[PDB]
Parts: sequence; C-alpha cells; structure tokens
Amino acid sequence: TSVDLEETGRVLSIGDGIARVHGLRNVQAEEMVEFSSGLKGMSLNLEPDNVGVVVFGNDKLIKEGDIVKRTGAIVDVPVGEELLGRVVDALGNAIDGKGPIGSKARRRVGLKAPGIIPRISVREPMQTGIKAVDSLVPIGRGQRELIIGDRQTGKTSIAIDTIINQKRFNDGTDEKKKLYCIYVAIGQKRSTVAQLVKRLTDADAMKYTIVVSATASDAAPLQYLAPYSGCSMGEYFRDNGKHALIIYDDLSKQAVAYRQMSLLLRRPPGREAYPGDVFYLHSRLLERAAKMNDAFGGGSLTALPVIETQAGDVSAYIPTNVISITDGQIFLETELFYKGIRPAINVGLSVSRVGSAAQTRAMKQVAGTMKLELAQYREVAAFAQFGSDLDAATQQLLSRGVRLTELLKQGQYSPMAIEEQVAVIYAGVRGYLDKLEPSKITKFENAFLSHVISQHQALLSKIRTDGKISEESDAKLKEIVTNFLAGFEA
Amino acid sequence: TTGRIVAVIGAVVDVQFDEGLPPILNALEVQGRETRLVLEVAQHLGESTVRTIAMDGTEGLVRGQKVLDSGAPIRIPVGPETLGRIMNVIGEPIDERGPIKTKQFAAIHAEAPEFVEMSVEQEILVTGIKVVDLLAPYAKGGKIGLFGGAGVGKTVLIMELINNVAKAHGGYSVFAGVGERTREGNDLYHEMIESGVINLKDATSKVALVYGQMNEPPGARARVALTGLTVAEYFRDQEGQDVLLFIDNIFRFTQAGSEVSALLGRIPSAVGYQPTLATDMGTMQERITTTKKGSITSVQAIYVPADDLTDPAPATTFAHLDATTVLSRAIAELGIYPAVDPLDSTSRIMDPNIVGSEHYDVARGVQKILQDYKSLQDIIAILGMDELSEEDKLTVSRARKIQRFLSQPFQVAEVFTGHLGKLVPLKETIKGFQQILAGEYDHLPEQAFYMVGPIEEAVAKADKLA
Amino acid sequence: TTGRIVAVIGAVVDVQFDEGLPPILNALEVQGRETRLVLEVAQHLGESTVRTIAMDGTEGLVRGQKVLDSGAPIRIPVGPETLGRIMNVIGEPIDERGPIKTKQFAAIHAEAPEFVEMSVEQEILVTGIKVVDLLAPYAKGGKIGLFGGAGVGKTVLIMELINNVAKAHGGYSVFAGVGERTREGNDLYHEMIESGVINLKDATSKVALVYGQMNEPPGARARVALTGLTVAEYFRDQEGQDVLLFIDNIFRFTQAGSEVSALLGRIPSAVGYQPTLATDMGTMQERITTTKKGSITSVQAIYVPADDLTDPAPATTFAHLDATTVLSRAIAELGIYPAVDPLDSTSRIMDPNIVGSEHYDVARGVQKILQDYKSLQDIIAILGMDELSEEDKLTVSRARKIQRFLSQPFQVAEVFTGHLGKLVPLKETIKGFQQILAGEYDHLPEQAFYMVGPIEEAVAKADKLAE
Repeated sequence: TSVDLEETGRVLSIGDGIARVHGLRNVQAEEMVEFSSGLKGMSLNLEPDNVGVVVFGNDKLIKEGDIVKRTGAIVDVPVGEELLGRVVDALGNAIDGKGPIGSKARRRVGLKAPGIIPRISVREPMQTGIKAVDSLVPIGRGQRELIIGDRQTGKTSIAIDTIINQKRFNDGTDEKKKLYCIYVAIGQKRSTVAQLVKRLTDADAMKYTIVVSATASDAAPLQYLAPYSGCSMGEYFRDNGKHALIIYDDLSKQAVAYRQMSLLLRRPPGREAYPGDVFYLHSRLLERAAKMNDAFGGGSLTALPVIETQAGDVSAYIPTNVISITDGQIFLETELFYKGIRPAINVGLSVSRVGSAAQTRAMKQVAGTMKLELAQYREVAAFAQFGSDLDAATQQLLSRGVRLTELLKQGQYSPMAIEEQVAVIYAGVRGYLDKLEPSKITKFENAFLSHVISQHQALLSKIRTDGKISEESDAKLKEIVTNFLAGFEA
Repeated sequence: TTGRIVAVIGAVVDVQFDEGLPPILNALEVQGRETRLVLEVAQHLGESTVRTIAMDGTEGLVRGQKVLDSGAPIRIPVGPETLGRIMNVIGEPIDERGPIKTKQFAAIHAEAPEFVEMSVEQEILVTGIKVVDLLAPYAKGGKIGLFGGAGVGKTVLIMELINNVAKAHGGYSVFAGVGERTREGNDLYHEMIESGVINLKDATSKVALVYGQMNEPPGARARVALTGLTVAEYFRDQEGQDVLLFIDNIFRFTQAGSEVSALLGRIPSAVGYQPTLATDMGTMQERITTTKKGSITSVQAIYVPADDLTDPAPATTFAHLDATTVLSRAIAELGIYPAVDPLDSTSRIMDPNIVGSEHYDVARGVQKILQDYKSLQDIIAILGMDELSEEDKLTVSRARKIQRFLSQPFQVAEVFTGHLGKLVPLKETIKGFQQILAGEYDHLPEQAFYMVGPIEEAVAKADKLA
Repeated sequence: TTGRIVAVIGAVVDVQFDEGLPPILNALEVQGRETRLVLEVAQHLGESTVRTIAMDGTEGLVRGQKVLDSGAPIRIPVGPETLGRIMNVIGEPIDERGPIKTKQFAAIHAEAPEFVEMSVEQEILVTGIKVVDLLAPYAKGGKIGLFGGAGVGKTVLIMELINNVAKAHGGYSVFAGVGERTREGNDLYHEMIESGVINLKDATSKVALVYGQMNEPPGARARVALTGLTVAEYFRDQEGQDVLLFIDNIFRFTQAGSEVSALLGRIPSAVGYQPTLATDMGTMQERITTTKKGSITSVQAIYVPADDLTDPAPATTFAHLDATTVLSRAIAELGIYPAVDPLDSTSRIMDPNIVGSEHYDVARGVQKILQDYKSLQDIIAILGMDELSEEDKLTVSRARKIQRFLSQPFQVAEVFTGHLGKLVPLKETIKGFQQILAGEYDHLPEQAFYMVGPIEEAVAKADKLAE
C-alpha cells in the first residue's frame, strides 16, 4: 500500500523541458531527481503544490502520470587526470568513442568559490605565447581574463594558441610550471568542436586538455551546466597543488540557455528578457577561478571566458556584466582585423587587472610602459591625421607607435616562448626600428628572431632561465641588434 | 484510442484523452475533415489533456470533435520515388501525379548526428562567382548561409548556385520551400521540367521538392523544413551519396515558431520571440550536416527582418554555418550585384594552409583596401574625394575598381542586368584582383570593371570607351 | 516561535507559522544546517506565511524544514574589537582568527538621523590628486561618490584615496566590500597588514573590514552595506571621533534588490529595476552621514551599467552626494588616468567663498577651455586645424596640455603605469594649471604634460624629450 509522496512524485505536466511534479515532499532545492524513463532533472522550483523540474534531455521521454524519484543529492562529475585527452559531454560522459571515463575521484558541480583566506595574490605568469597579450594585458595563474568581440574577430583563436603554448612546459618534469587545460564548448555545433579537437591533436596538445562539450542540440539545462562541470574538473588541479586553465566558449550562449529555462519555469524576465540574476550566473562561476595560498597547495585555476558582442558594442549590458566580473578583458574588433591588425586587439579598451605582477622581470623590463604609451600613440595618430606641422617629439611618438603596432601583429598556431617575445619587443622598445619603413618591420622581426634562435640560443636560454635581462644579456642584445640593423637598412 | 478537442486558437488545439495519452511529438488525426488534418503533440497540460500544433488550418473545428492517435510522429515517404515529386509538410503528393510509392517511411523528427559522426574534411567548392570564390569560398559538404533583407538578392543567388553547382555535382538535390512565394515554387518546378532535371516520363529525376509556403498557417511553416531535411537524410545515410540541400527560406522556420509560441502562452523573449528560439534552431540545424556516412552541401537563404543582422533570428543562425554570404541593401542600391558585403562575408576555409598563400594574400589585400576605403566614408560623404591626400585618393580609386570588379552578371539575372551571364574560373578571379591591387589598371576607368567576367573584359570595355 | 519552509525559489524562501508570525525585517534561523543560515523577513503574504530573503545559499532546503524567529533583525558585533578583523553579513568572522572578542551588538536596520541632527560644516579635504583637488574637491565629513562603468578605475581611485587620506587618519576607518571581487578583498587585507593599519598581534588596528562579495547570493549582497555602515554608525555615535567609510561597490546593494524583485512578486519599473529602488536607496543612504554627534567622511564606488549615467541606479545616487567624481571609458581609452571627466565631476564646495577666488577662477578656466575644445574637436576632425583662427588653435593646444596635466601616476597603480606614484599639493595643482592657462608653456611639447606630478616634472620631461 502506497501513500508515500515524500520520496516520489508524479508528473502533472510536461512541456519545453519543464516538468511540474506533484508530491516529492522530501525533495531538496537543486536536487537531481529521476523520471520513470531514466531521464534526470534538477528541482529548481519548490512550490507549495508542485516541484518545477528542468529536464536533462528530450521531454518526449516524459509523460503526465510518470513517476519521479528522489536521488538524494545535487549534481556531480568525474574528476582527475583520466579526463585528459578526452572529449566529454556536460556530465563527463565520453563522447569521443575512445571508451568509458574511469576516474578515482568525483566532484560536485555547484560548489562555492574559495573566500578571502585560502587565497594569495596572483603572481605567476600564465603565458599565452601571444606578444600583444603577454606584453600589454598579461595573464597570471588564478586570474580571470575575458575574451570579447563580435563574431569572427579571433576569440577562440586566442584560447587555442594559449592551450598549444603550454606544451613547452608540460613536456618537462617541473610540475609547478605545468598547465593543464580545459576547453568548455557551450552552444556550438558539433562539427566545429570536432575541428577544434583535430587542431589540438595535430599540435599534440590534447594529451593535457579536457574538452567539455554541451552543443547546440543539447537541452538547455546541459548547456547551462557545462561551464560549472568543466570548472569542477579544473578545481581538482587547483586544490591539489597543480595549475589548470579553463576556457568558457562561450558565456553568451550559456546565458541564452539559462534565459530559456528561467522563462519556462515562469520566473519573470528582466533586462533583455534575461533573468533578474543573470549577473550572478556568471559571477559565481568565475569567482571559482582562483590562486591558492601554500596552505591550500599553492595551486590555481585560470579562466578565459568568452563573450560575443553585437556590432562591436563593448559597453552593452551583458558584456559590461562580465567585464565587471573578470580581472580584465581582451577586446577584439573587425575593423582592426581587416586592417591587418591580427590579433585584432584594441589596446586602449583592453586591460589586465593584475598587470606586471603576472610578468617575468624580462617582459616587465621591455613592456613596462608600453600599454599607456600605445594608448597615447593612437590618440595622437587620430589627432595628427592631417599633414599639419608637427614637432619632433610628436613625430617620434608616431614613428615609435607605428613600429610597435607592426611588432604586435602575430600569426596563428605558433605561440611564442617568453624569451623570444622579449627579444623582439627589445628591438622595438630600445628604438632600433625607428628609421625602418613600417612595411618592413614584420620582415625584420622574422629575420631577427630566426637569427637569434639560430646563433644565440645561449642568450635566449639565459633569459628563459634567469627570467630577466642581465646587464651582460643587455650588452649582448645591444651588439646583435646594432650590427643586424646596420645590415638590414642597406 | 480517441481524443476530443477542448480548445482551439489558431494553430494551437487542446485535446483531452479518456484512455491512453499520446507522447509528445505524436501525430494525431482529426476525424471528419475533407483533407488530412494533423495535430502534433507539443505538451502534456495535465488532466489527460494535450496541447497540439496543427499542420493545416483549424477553421471548422468544434469542441468535442474526435481525434485519433496515429501512434507515431509525422511520417513521410523517403527514397528514390521522392525524386521528381512535390510533397507538402506531411509528405502528401501535391503535384497531381498520384501516390508516392516508396518502400520506406521516416519520422520527420530524428536526432542530430552525434559528435563521433562528424567529418573534418574541408575541400573548396568553386562557384564561379568572383566575390564568393575570392573572399569567402564555399566547401564541399559544408554549411552555406545567404543573409539578406527584403529584395536584395537571396533567391537570385540560390538560383544561380543551383545553376553553377548542381550540374557540376554528381548526386541528388533536395529543395525545401519554407514560407516563401508559392509562385516561385511553380517557376522552379516547371523550369526543372523544361531543363529535364525533373522527368515526368522516366525515373531519371535528380531533385526532390518539398513545399510549405507563405500561404500556410504557422504549424506547417515551422515543420516543413524538417520534412525537407528528412528527405535529404535518407539520401545521405541509406544511399551514402553526395546530396545538395537548398532551403528558401530558413528564417521562416523561426518566424513560424514565434507565431505558435504566442499562441502557446509562453512568456516571450527579446523582440517578442519564442524563449526556445536557439534550442529549436539547434535541434533543426544540427541535422543539416555532412557525416562520415555521407555528404550534404547545404545552402540556406536567410531572411533579415528590417535589415537588422542583430535580430535574434539571423544573429543565432551565423554560428550554424561554415560559410556566410551577407548581402547589403546599400550595396544593391549602388548597382553592385550580387550585393555581397565583402567585409561581412566569411568562410572557415579562408586559410593559407587550405587555399594556398596566393589566394589568401589577394583576398586579405582586397579586404584591407576595402576597409581603408570604408573608414574614410565619414569625410567623403561631407567633403568628397577631392579633399583626401594623394595616398588616400589612390586607395579610394583602386577600392572603387575592386568593388566594381566584384560585381558579376548572373545567368539567372539576365533580364535585370541586360548582360549575358558569366562564370569565372578561380585562377582567373585571383589573377584579376591581383593585377588591380598591383596597380596594373590604375589608368583604366572605374565603369570598365563593372558587370564583367574575367579581367580581359574590363580591358576590352575600357578600349571601347577611349 | 517556530515555522516551516513551504516554498524555495532561488534566494527567496516562504515560511509558514502556525502561531507567532515574525514582523518584517526579523532574522530567522533555519534549523538542520551545518553553517548558520539566516532568512530576513521581507513580506507578510497572508495565510500565516511570510516571504523571506536568504543570507546564504538555499541548496539543500526542504519543504517542512523548521525555522526559528530570533525575535530581532540581523544583529552584528560592533566596537573596537571589529578593528583589524574581517566580518560577513551576519557578523561572523571570516579571517580564521577565532571569535570577534566582543559582546556589544547592533541591528543592521536602523532609522536615519533626523533633520535636527544635520551638520552644515564643510571644509576641504585635500587628496593630492590634481583633477579632484582642482575641479571638484572633497569635503571632510562629506559624501563622496566615484561613478564609473566597468573597468574605468573606481577601485584604483578608492585604493589611492585610502593610501593618501586613510593611512594618516586620526580616527577609525570602515571598508565595506559589497558585491565585488574576493581577490580584491585578499589584496587589501594583506596590504593593510604590510602597512600596519591592520595588526594581527596588538590592538593598534585602525580599520574594520566587512565583506559580502559577488560570490554570495543576492540576500547577502543586498545587506552587507547595512552591516558595513552599522559598524560605522557605532564609531560615529558612541565615540564622537571622526570616521572614514569606504564602500566598493554601493551599486551592488541596488543590483541585489533587483535580482530578487520579481520573486518578491513585484511588477518591474523602468530598465528592469524594483519599483522601490529610490526609497530603498534613501533609507540606506540617509544613515551614511555626518551628524552633530560625529563625522563620517564617506567614499562610495558607484557602478554605472552599460556606461549609461542615466541608468536608474547611478542616476538616483547623484542626489545623495556632496562631491561627485565621474570616470569615463572615453577618457580611460586614451591612457588618461585617473579617467576623471572634468566636465561631469562636481562639488558643493567648488565655491569662491569656500575655496577662494584663485582656486575657483582656475578651476572654471580649466573647465571652459576644455568645453571649448570638446565643442571644436568634431568640427576640426572634418574641416581641419588650418581652418581655425589663431585664438582657436591656441585654445586647442593649451586644452590638450591641460587634459594631459590632469593625468597622474598613482602609487597604487605602479603595476599598471610603470611610473612611480606622485602626490601633488593643492598649492602646486593651482599654480600648474594657472601657468598653462596663461600660456607660460606654449613652447613645450604636448607629451611633457602627460603622466607627471607637479608642473616642474613637465618642464624636466620636456628637456628629457629633446635628447
């Protein structure tokens, strides 16, 4: 004889991924429940006469009258080094055809970020291998740095070059310098994610990368969940004295999936039909990226969330919401992209909130004042557009800025080692490029870099080991660029 | 068993069942109609009552009217005998040629190919259209989208592509008319009979047609794209053959969804759209794809409401595409056809490792000069070209010639241009724009580059002028 | 009295009481929780049911769970033992240093001081920040607001003010972290230990810390400002000494109210905000004040959503301030830091009878030249510099030098600028702008004036820029 609607319930209605359930008197808020068919759902609305359950899958598998059963707890995922090299869904299920995922550890998806005490200031470099990023808007371990811009401005490519960049460290035996990577795809098409994975495999980068994918035909709850699940995989490394990087590609699509769920749970819309707490959705996720003090292992999780703007409006609602969470942003623009400024980074509008503390001394030496200087250069360039009599100082400011702009142009899929970056920036910042035609700067950089790689590995290796430019290294560099430049000008 | 209608508002019909409730997506059959009226189960409302979406008009329905459960979603004829035929949303022949006696049927709802089924093959599909081939090339088995406001050139472009691609293609084609002009379907059908790509006397037809146009109620317009897809899915999977899929116009799918959502009583999303806009689109678009099992080269015309590319419908469509051709009203009004925006049209295969450095360099070089011309528009609009520096005047003159050389007479648009249609080899497209960028034709008048094929025609045209 | 949870939707929890219904604002204690979970009563819905806002996460709550009425609003530790410590919304220590060694408590909800309690005293508080001191100076015991969109420099400025004003302050300071970054809380905490303004071993701590950052649910973020200011009110009223109160960021109080508004059954007002936005703000702001009993110099960082200063949240905040520092992305984008809009920052004490005629004349002169240039920029961008009269191009060159001389390297911004921080005396600020206005540096390059302290550095920079 059954009268117990405490541990079970019955579907009253089902539509658009929302089941309203009678009973389930003992169900907890946010508890995962199971339908008759095997489908799972999260209990998000506990109302006096019903439970509003969001469905993790196709609601054709749910009917009025179907039983719903308590699970006892909230959502969790497979966690550990066994996920490396694997493509999984929003719940860590293997979707790559390589076989079941067998980790010795599991972790909850909805855990709160570490507070003030477990933390310590971001101070370790997270190298992207992208000159413009590492020099102008540097990222440290434990930092959150947004990648933001219109469609097809190069956002994913920043994240991809960054993942590929870590191979240099990961092939070694120093565990404190390694960086394990997590790419979370939200709302993308499966073929795009597949091409992404092919790229990471060809560069031999997949071996230290977990791909977490909730795609366009996955139900809205799965897309909403994917960032948190990926975050939990990354928090494993963070809490065990290791360093992880997580990319959320993208949070715009997660917000859209969350908006759907919320509207269909009949929670009243706010600005742009997004739920009243759309900020909190992203702020709780991104706060979990953190740098841990030595007491907690000294590990870290670095986040690169991605936001898509419309018509280049960085000042929009959701963009400024996410800008107002992260420790800086890399802003990309179509205008710059097609002008040949690739990576298409707007310097003045991009920031890092950690700054030189996230740089090696060598990089800090060559790039210390460059960001404000380039911001000022663009103002003067715009103002001097007409060929009106300009003084020597403004002309010099323009000459330098034009040449540094060329130097920060970079191709794809060849992220640069830090000592190499310092060496090229050095030639620009010390004034050796000032008399060269702007059109020949990339030619100079290509020839100069290949030369110092060829003949001066002792110098580069010394900059990499010391992490700085000593007075001896500075004298050697000075001799090299002077003689090289004298040959290049003829 | 049997249900009874309890509520009707436009496309939305509520039905109560006494014994056994149809699952979501099941096709219900309304009893006593002159022509088949299908209701698709959308939701279970509670109290043994389902909410459904009609596939045809609901006029004449009465509360208490009997409804039967077919025990399956909408199922349609699939296979070789769909070729040469026209069907509607529910797979009925609408060409007056009798039954479509296929050996198999298929439900119009199928799950999208899984991640494991994806192909990473990226091979260029040369169209002979200069703008496309140069700047944003299409790929074989790729997803192509043609964006455009009202009257700018979507359908002319899709028709030119059917002319340039399909004949060079060795396989089957499926055309889905979705919320567009019925008379455009009549035109296409009879032109295909005339050319012989549809044969009424033999089994040699290479095209299957599916139509649910702007005379249809929204349930039909929302589902007819799925009908088209299902036909293509068969040819891709059960024949493992190269398929071409043409859809005009996929926006109409989302618009129809907005109309039904309003009738379903959902809380509306931004711009009055259904809260399910993106997931609905994803579940449909993810089926329009090449797999390891077979190739679908898909070309979808995409309507742009009030010319606003940030409208949730077109804005959400971009990420579903491998190549995008974005048309511009401003460009059309200047007389440049096809009215492609050369700075807003993209392709995944625009990559030096794919198209070769020469192709890539000329493309980016063309785009640089066009962007440099663009960000002078403010000053030019006020003071004209004569105020600019000699340097900027040079970039304006070349950009204007490039803009014109990007225009091209279409075989399909001969009545409107007055010129014989032209198809240009890729190597000739690269060479022509290469020469312009190099300044080889700085002396030639701009109008010489307008509405030609290869660069030699621009030379010959200038010779006749002076 | 004991109730049962009847509904849970996000941060909003409905509780039914069979008997003694708790009044609005009361703090309720959820039973069967590992860590203390407080619900604040917001409404009486009828049918013996109250609607409440949770001060922590609602995960794990069950319909039927018992809830106790504490018989009072949220009460927190106040007094000198809060100094050098970190507290949360409900008064708990979050610094791993054990209990707050106090037994004096205060409700976080309180009536604002009456009209009779108001002070009209207003004297200049010099910051050493040129743009602030020259154009819109702060007043001791006054209400100061720092407006800005995302990432324009609100926090850097507040930290510079703490560095320039609070490190040499004769009383106590309260910093309230409201809906911001936890990393910034850790940064500030360890910085004050390094400077000695917080001492972990003796009782010489000068600053009390209260935090509820953007990792917390909206109830916490809606109430942490009240907690922070309650600590401040004690130091003002029960002592009588001068208090500095820093809040970053007060927008987050209004944002948190908007997050729960629909679930509290409210029809939205304009721009998705709660209908109660202005009265909510008024009851909170009117407590943040100097009285005849004691002085509070308050500095509040104010977020501006979508950079729109007409957004209801910042728009409603302006009227609560005596001095306004408005930061602009348009200015930050140029590398001009601090990114202060000199044509949108104001102060009650910018009056010739208060600051003197010299100060006032130079400030208005600077604003005039900058407004004249702003109006010309767009015309000259199209028609060209050569079309300007000699009088116009003189105002252009001087204005551009003035714009640059308003920029300044901050000590707290050394990691961003690559320049040593500078503090400029008010005397030197006035003189410097006076001389530029008078055409005394017409012969010097533009860039000499960028990112320096006193005017002597611009001269020295001009000499260095030669060779």
